Amino acid sequence: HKILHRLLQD
Amino acid sequence: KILHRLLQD
Amino acid sequence: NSLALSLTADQMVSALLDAEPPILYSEYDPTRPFSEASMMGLLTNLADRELVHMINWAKRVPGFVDLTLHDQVHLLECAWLEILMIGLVWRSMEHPGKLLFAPNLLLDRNQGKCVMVEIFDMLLATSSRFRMMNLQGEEFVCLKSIILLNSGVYTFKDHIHRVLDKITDTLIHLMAKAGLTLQQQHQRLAQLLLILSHIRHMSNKGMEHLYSMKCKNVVPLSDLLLEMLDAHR
Amino acid sequence: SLALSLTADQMVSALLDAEPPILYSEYDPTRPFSEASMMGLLTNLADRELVHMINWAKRVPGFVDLTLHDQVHLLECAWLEILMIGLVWRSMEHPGKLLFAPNLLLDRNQGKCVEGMVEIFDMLLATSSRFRMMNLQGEEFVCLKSIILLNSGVYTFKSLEEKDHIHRVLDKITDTLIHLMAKAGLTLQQQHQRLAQLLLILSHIRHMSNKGMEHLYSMKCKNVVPLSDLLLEMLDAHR
Repeated sequence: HKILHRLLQD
Repeated sequence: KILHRLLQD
Repeated sequence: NSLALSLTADQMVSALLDAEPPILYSEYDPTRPFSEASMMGLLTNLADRELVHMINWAKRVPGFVDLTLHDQVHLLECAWLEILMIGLVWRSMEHPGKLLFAPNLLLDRNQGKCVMVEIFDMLLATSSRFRMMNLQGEEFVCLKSIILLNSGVYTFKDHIHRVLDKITDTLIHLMAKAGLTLQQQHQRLAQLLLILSHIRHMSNKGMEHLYSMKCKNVVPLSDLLLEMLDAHR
Repeated sequence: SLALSLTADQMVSALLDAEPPILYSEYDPTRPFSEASMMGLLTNLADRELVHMINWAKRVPGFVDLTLHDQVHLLECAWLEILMIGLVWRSMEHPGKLLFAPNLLLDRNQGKCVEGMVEIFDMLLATSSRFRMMNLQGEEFVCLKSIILLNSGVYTFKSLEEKDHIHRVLDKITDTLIHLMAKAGLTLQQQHQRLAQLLLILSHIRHMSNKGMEHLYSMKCKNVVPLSDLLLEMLDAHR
């Protein structure tokens, strides 16, 4: 649950 | 400073 | 197996050059006499937008995509302020005594007094050092990727260190190309890598300052910055 | 100056000869161990190590050429880094343990007695395991330790002629590190790779020192762990 996860997977 | 004195002696 | 280890030295340079993020702008109505809340607001808004490009720059660093998602998160969380600082320092080379945060945001050490004067002087000293060494853009992109992969690898490896050695070969290959002798090649390699220790020091002192602004609540920080900042406890 | 006239082997000879001794602590194994007693032991040891470190710095080539103000400055910012790399070096052959003294071996379990110390303990262990994997040599360790002394404060300084002299000594130590690796049979590609790996470790040592320095700044406010007058002057040099 981190914004960093989404930005790394986008 | 203690460091200053020790660097002199 | 990874793709970064098969790349030649020139293929490594071109891949890093092409991955360079863009130079973003600050807000255009300056009201140049800054306060503490306004200057920190401009810097926070700029750093938040740069972070989005850095995350996409990191994916394009050869070998970075081959790591697990958790490992990519750890490296970026530990190195993000170092990467912002070496970016800022590199932009400020041709402006001695000034920090080029953005093309419309050139600050001197007097401006740093509204908030971080000691961190300003350290950044200016690093930029002046890069200017004395005549740091080239091909060397800068190698240093910035070294920071990304090195700063957190000891806090977890064999893949990362193999990639780190690859960039080392690329740096030496760039110095032999510029005509430097053998002795000048490892001397310049050492000088560049020792500056990474000071960049690390500036990041640690800078992270301390940002933790104060959070408890001061002077400037609202974005949730992404709060997650990057909170990762340092 | 004699620093710029030393050969590679003469450089290694001077550095190896100036090595400080490994001191003992007042650790009593039978005596109970509180969080304040462990720190009292670590503070007492580090305070005595500082006296030897100051006399060791005098014997580092080029250091005595500097002004007295610059010697104070370099040691004020580097002293904890130098203590930490010495601790890491002594602990290479003790996996999972930090040899603070020959009679004081601690794993990360005992480090939990002090709050927040665990993270710093694990980073020191990881640095020690990295030296062990690289098979760091004693001739290379003394070079790295002297690099920390001359490098860690050179960018924290009108007449910067003394700053240029420090970089000439740093370059001579780089030549000495390369001369060591070529002597051990490494190729040119292997020499440059090992030189980079060693100097990148100094980045993590700076990180540990910074994190350690802020843990020490808080225990001073707690007033529970005794702090010597020299260490308080070294600690106040970073605040």
